[PDB]
Amino acid sequence: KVFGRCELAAAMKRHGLDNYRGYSLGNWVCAAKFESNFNTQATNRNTDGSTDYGILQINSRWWCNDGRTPGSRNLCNIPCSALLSSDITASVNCAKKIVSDGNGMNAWVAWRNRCKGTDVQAWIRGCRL
Ligand SMILES: CC(=O)N[C@@H]1[C@@H](O)[C@H](O[C@@H]2O[C@H](CO)[C@@H](O[C@@H]3O[C@H](CO)[C@@H](O)[C@H](O)[C@H]3NC(C)=O)[C@H](O)[C@H]2NC(C)=O)[C@@H](CO)O[C@H]1O
Ligand code: NA
Repeated sequence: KVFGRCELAAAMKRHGLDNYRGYSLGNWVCAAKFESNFNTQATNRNTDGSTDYGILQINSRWWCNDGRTPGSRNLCNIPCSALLSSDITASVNCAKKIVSDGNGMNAWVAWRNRCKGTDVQAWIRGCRL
């Protein structure tokens, strides 16, 4: 499913991402926009052999199990396919775990390079939130 900007903003807020670990909702919408283009089915292979899954491109080296990343952890205890559902619940629970692991949202390269320090509030503009 390709979310609309405000549809994803409302889903993320309902799942408690608004202000989680101090990151305002616009940060999460911006991160998803540039990580997956709001596409829950986005998958992207890394050169180290891990894969990024879902709307927030969660990596299989550390967070989910996809069975093809030798030496990988599954700290969110979840199949990576569960991060692709039209329901973003699982991706959000795992992102909460990720952002609390030590480097915050710098875990998302697109967030660090494209969202960090910018006017992320623009991303929730117009949403009936
Ligand atoms: C959204 C996503 O999946 N992003 C991936 C990143 O999570 C990943 O970065 C590496 O993540 C692990 C887990 O967060 C980092 O480990 C932690 O390191 C810090 C110190 O920097 C320490 O506090 C923690 O103890 C330690 N946790 C564990 C469980 O060991 C690791 O350092 C991150 N690497 C870098 C370069 O920042 C990267 C790389 O796999 O991929 C993203 O896609
Ligand atoms: Na794994």
